[PDB]
Amino acid sequence: SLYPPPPPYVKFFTQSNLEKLPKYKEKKAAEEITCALDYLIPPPMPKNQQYRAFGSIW
Amino acid sequence: QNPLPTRFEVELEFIQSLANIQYVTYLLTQQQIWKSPNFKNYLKYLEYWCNPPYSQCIVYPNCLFILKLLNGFMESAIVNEDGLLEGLDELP
Repeated sequence: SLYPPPPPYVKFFTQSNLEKLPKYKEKKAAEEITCALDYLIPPPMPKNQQYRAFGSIW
Repeated sequence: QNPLPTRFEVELEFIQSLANIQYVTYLLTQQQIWKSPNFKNYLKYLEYWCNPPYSQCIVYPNCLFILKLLNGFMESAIVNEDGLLEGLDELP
């Protein structure tokens, strides 16, 4: 199977963790991964705009 | 050689692979990944790519459309007991 499996981060996406997310996001407002919940929050945009797409491939 | 990919890099690579219909198929007709809501929930989380500044990094635009379809389907999709996605049982 040359088809990869989904990213390891999937294990963190339990319904439990989803419930805890809203309060966690709040508390936060008051790579830096410290706990499971951090994975339910999109990673920050890199500075190098070289991640900006050169064009489309449809 | 480059160091191992970042989470941001891993997710950008992964969301974009969904632009390949066969691959999305190979997933849809998996077993294990639909037992638990994890994968389903992951795909909805990935819609973060559909808006700026994220979307401006997408080279394979179809993957966003397919994610959206894939996602809306999953809401009402009925999951068999084994993991089999019910609405697909007739197809290979």
